[PDB]
Amino acid sequence: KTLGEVWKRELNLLDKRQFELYKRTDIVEVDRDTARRHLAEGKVDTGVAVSRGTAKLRWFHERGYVKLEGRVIDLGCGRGGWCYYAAAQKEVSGVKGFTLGRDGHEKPMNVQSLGWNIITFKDKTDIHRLEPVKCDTLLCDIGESSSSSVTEGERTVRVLDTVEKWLACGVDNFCVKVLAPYMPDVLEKLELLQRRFGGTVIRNPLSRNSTHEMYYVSGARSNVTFTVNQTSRLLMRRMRRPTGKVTLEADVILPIGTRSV
Ligand SMILES: Nc1ncnc2c1ncn2[C@@H]1O[C@H](CSCC[C@H](N)C(=O)O)[C@@H](O)[C@H]1O
Repeated sequence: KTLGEVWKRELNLLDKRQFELYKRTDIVEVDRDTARRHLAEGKVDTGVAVSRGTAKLRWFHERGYVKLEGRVIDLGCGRGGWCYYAAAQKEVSGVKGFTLGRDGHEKPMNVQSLGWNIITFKDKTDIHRLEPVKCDTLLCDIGESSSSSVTEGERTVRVLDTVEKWLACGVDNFCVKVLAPYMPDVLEKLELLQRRFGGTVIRNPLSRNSTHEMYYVSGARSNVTFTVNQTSRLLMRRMRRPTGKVTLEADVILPIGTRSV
C-alpha cells in the first residue's frame, strides 16, 4: 500500500523497451569508457575505478553523508570500488573488504590506485555468517533486486539484521545499501536503527530508476518516512515521462601508488 509498493507494481508492468528507457530517465551516469578500456588492457597504474561503485561512494563522501575514517570494513565489496575509494583517503588507516566472489559473484579486482597496499580483500565469504569485527567506518553495498516486493523486503531486512550486529560493536561512520526502503517492515527497522545509531536514508543520484535503493548513512538525520516517499514520488514521475534522458559525468580518477612511511 505504500507509494513504493505501488511503484514496484507499475515497474513490473513495463515491457523490455519501456524498462530500458525508464531505468535511465533523468539519472546521472559516469562515463565508464576509459576505465573499461584500461582494465581490459590490464593497466593498474592509471587510477581508474574498478566499478561504478567508486563514483557512488564518492558522491556520499564529498558532501558529508559519510565520513571515511580509520579502520574501514566493506561488506559485499565485489570488485572493490568502495575499498579503493576509501583506501585513497588520508583519514583512512586500513581497509578490509569481504565478498562472496564465487559462483558468478564478482571477485575483488587488483589495481594499484592510491593506498591499494592498505587493503585486505577476502573472497569466498558470506558476510551474514562473518563474525563482526571492530572498525570505525562500516560500509555495506548488498541488496539483490527482485520483481517481488515481498522478496526485496526480505532481502533488505536480512541485510539490516546483519548490519545491526556490526553497528552494535560501536562504529563512528556507516553507509549501508537499503534495497527496499519502501517496504513497511523496513521503514520500521530504519526508524528503530535511527533511534539507536542515528543517521538516515539518502537517495544517490547515480542509482537507476529501476531500483528504489537508498543508503542508510551516518552523516545526516531526517524523517525516514518522509524522505523515502519523496523518492517514491520522484520515481513515479519519471515512469510517467520515460524520456531515457541521461546526464553524463566524468568518472572518478584516483591518485596512484602505495601509501608508505
Ligand atoms: N552474503 C554475501 N556475502 C558477501 N558478499 C555478498 C553477499 N551477497 C552479495 N554479495 C556481494 O556483494 C556485492 C554487491 S555489489 C558491490 C559493489 C562495490 N560497492 C563496488 O564499489 O564495486 C556483489 O559482489 C555480491 O556478490
